Amino acid sequence: GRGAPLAVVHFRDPYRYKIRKELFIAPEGMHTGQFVYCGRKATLQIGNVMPLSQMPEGTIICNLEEKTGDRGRLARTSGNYATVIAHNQDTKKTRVKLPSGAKKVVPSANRAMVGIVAGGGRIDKPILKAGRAYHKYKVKRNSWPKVRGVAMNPVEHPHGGGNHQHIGKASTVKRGTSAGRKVGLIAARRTGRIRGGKGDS
Amino acid sequence: AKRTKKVGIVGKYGTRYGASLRKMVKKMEITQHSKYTCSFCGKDSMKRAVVGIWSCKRCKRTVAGGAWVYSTTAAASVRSAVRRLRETKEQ
Amino acid sequence: MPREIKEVKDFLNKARRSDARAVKIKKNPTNTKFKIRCSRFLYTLVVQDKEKADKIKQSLPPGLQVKEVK
Amino acid sequence: AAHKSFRIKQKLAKKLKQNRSVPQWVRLRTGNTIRYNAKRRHWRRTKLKL
Amino acid sequence: MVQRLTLRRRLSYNTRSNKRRIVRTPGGRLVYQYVKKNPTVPRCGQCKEKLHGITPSRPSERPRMSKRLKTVSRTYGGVLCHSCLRERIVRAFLIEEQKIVKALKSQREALVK
Amino acid sequence: RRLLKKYRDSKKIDRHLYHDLYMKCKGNVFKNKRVLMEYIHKKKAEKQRSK
RNA sequence: UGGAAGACCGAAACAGUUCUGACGUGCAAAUCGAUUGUCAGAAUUGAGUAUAGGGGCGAAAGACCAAUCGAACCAUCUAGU
RNA sequence: AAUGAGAGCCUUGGAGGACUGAAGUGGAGAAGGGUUUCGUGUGAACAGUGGUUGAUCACGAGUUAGUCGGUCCUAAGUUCAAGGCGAAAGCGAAAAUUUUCAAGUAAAACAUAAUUUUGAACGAAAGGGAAUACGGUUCCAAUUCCGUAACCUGUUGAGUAUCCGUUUGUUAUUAAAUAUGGGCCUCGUGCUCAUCCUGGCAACAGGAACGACCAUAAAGAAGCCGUCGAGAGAUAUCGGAAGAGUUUUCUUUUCUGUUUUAUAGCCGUACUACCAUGGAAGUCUUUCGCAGAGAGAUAUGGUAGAUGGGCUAGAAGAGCAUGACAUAUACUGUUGUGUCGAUAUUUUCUCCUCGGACCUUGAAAAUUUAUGGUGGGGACACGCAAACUUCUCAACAGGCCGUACCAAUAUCCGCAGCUGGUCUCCAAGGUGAAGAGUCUCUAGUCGAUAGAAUAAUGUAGGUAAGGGAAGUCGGCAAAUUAGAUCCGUAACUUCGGGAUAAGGAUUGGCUCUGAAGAUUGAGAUAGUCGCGAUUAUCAAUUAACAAUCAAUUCAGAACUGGCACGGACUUGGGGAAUCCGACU
RNA sequence: UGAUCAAAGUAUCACGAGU
RNA sequence: UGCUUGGACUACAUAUGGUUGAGGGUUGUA
Repeated sequence: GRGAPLAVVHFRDPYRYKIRKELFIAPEGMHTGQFVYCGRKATLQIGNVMPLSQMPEGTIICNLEEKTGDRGRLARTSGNYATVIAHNQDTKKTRVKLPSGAKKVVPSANRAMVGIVAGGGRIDKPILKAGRAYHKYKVKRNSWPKVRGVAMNPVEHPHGGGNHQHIGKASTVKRGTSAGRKVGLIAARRTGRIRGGKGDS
Repeated sequence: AKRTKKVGIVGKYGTRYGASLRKMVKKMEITQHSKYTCSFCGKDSMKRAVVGIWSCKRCKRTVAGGAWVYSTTAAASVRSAVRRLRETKEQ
Repeated sequence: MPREIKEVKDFLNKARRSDARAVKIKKNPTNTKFKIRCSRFLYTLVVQDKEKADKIKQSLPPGLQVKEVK
Repeated sequence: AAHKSFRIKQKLAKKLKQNRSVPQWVRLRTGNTIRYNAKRRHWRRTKLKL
Repeated sequence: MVQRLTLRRRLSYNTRSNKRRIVRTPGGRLVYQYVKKNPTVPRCGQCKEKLHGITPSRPSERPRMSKRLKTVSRTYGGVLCHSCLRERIVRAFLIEEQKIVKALKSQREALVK
Repeated sequence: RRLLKKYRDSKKIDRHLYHDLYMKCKGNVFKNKRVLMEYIHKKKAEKQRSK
């Protein structure tokens, strides 16, 4: 239920004389047996993890911490990557572009693995059978093949109902409309075909 | 016999699931199951174990890769880019 | 009676043991076998010769009880 | 069941004792209401059930 | 026909710990006995290529067995893969050897500054 | 293939020839038992004439 | 040669298409016959186990939740009016 | 036939028609039942009928385990001690915070000194899993009683490198000497070294030959389908110890009978993996299926799992099977014989080596072991030794709870001995593609209240000239069609299908013939001893070389019958359009 | 693609006991 | 010691007494 494979990477524990193995998120070009070096004083090599001050801008990173020591919140799933866009010298921040095209500013102490997370493009295969859609879901959780609430009855959904055939009100519903009126297009700024040049400025 | 000119591998899916979808399948199911050159053994003995993981039958060096392809198009560019920035920072 | 003793000399060593209160002797027209009960291996020597079998009956130590299955 | 837990076996065992027809000399007592053992549990008439 | 077969165990089901091999029992009665899963060879586990000289037993039968049967006498009897043990002596040797070459080069460079 | 196997030890045909023949076991042209040796002997014979 | 597929014919299996058949104070508070769908997988299912009432669950019929569901059952308010 | 008051069933033999038809109405178990099991007595009530008999009614008996389950363990998941919150209870709560709530030492000096953060537990009689077999025995019980033989765990005793440098013995040789070293002194038993195993190049071999302690790995540990390799039991079939049956005729025929345990020792393949030799090109080796080879193939020589089988111990001319003898006989004793092949089918399973499929990639925990490392102790050679020894044998102990039978048209749940529902294990012959249907054998039934009539009307099953859907809401019901092999095969199409399109041919029996496999052997010559025996040589021979053994497949040809030929059974009517949802 | 625990070292004092 | 049987004990919250403790809370002797 994670499309991206993980690496079991085993280290010395510098505190007790024992091997402690931790699960990192496997970047492409991470072959078993490559030495990975996790550090401030690290060479920029795939999959070394380095605090973001150390990597020159336009380096791509995976597994990036939003707060230093929060163990790598971002870019965990297949082919997503953040790019270091540069730095704000005052209050030691490295600014990144998130895989949403959203740009966010993060402290430079934040560690990130130089990488593009393996089995990407997981998306490319269309499917063909809904047996495989079932098989995907039964690993993950009970994400039901989505029964249309129109098809139902008005007790069951506010959208179902009908001699004829409707939602009957804009499926576009407020943020403030309070649960369970959030059947649909929850605060749609614009609805109807996205025309054009998508990518944030 | 070249039994089927058009379908090749997508003849498993036969009549079901519309021709345009079946053309897309043909490329991907060729790239997966295909023996790739292992950079670490120089032998073409690398086959797809599972979705993102390619194990070389000999040397047993198991490499992380793209889901259908050992090297995804993004990756090649990715790896060259980081490498080039590495040179300028050092000297 | 799980353990086989092919060799006469070893069977006799087991005859003078702290254990082996009981022996069974059977003279069979198929195969004449000398059985010694130590409770969990009972050991058996099969003397195939039959001439050797008549003489091997004593060398059995006398303090040991023998069942003379005819 | 078929191999009954010990607690069950004790309860059933007591129940087997109950299934006996009253000694007929007890029926002859002065102000003896007891004609019969009448709580005779015959297994396919009255279970124990539930 | 001949002689049909009865479950000695109350575990009726074809479940993994219930497998039955057919045995001509001496009275000719032909009755089933219950067979334990055939033990899978302990693996050489850095490349899982099945340990020579090391007995396959259901794990809790390796203290009901002699200590010598579980063992190949040299360093990394079970743990490492024989062929892979030549590799792993070599690997360690080289990492250590060429580090000394690096260390000697740095020492000389410091003096000669 | 087993016919070729026996022949390999005796030594009648060269290893080279056996390979070509072994690949022709698979892929029909040696249809019966009877076809295979008639071909072997013709191959041998054609080589004897050239030699 | 090989042996893929929520493939097809059809058993075990599951379901219940049509006869608007038998039965319909029956064997049965849903059975029986004929006929028939499907049967290697979004299959069939047991045990353990979770979800409980204006709630759940629902491949969604307002269906089902112990012969009971357009809001279970049980007691009480309640000999309610 | 027997018995009784009465007997179609139910009481029952013998007999006789059949039934289910080994995917069971059989033989076991779980879930369930709760005395229902079984003997005896046996009447009324009950068995919608009778009923002497029963799952009834009355009276007794019966379910014995260290090794099978429960137990133990964890899973999904749960019970709950918290800081809290609640009206409290409790939390349709997993809250989980709680000095060190934590696990801890065969450890001592200076915060003793290392590490280590929900305590706790329950939760599967199908998951995981300490360890039992065979025969006999009850009315009713057995992997359980008994007999006999094992196996595990805990614990307890003995043994398991060592006898040397040296030497008693021997003038020496030599031997005890597992293997001892070096030097001195005329010499020495004088100085004196070791001894927590050995061998193999390796793959790795073995009976033991430092658990104190750390880390690390493996086992436990896992879907589905397909095929291969190998086995067990069933099956097919021949001979030969036996019996039975048929025997008008024919039949060495038909049926049946020929068995081998846990456990241990040795052997140990197909397969695979690995090692040594060696260096392949002219691609080789090779699978059914294409996997490997300068990451070392082929080949040659080995090694290893004990995978599967063999032979022995087990096994008292055992036990047990078969046919006889003794005693009317029982009980019991005695007499032989228990054996030789062939095959792949699996109307079955197990196990090995593999692969297909996947936006599925196919448990966890207890538990067990392995290896590296750091202590220490044992560190005398006249050699004593020892060794949680995760050794080899023997001693003792192993508690707690369950165990009958039923598992279904009569022991379950439905008011019921109710055509209902209710999970699985077990696998005979023939036909055949089938674990199909059908018949049969074994096992189990023959109870479904019956007899006589066998009306109508039914129900359930069929047939019907000639016409052939005119019927009807509507081809509904019914029929045609069906398997196989061969020939032929459209519209349309997403090129995969449509397709078994349509449309045609043919199918028995008997008698021949061909094709399709396995294995060694011949042939020719020479020497020796009396065609026989012993020894030596060589490649061709080679498509069945020939010979023999195997076991059926696919094809072709006659003869032949009254069109009889998928003869039972199995088993699509077809085509042309339209509406609708893509599809399962 | 591999292993790290037992502070060795160095320095200063203790430099006691037994023979 | 081993093996085996019987009795009595071993919940939690909490007060007090008991003694061990403890914190760069904080005081003092040095």
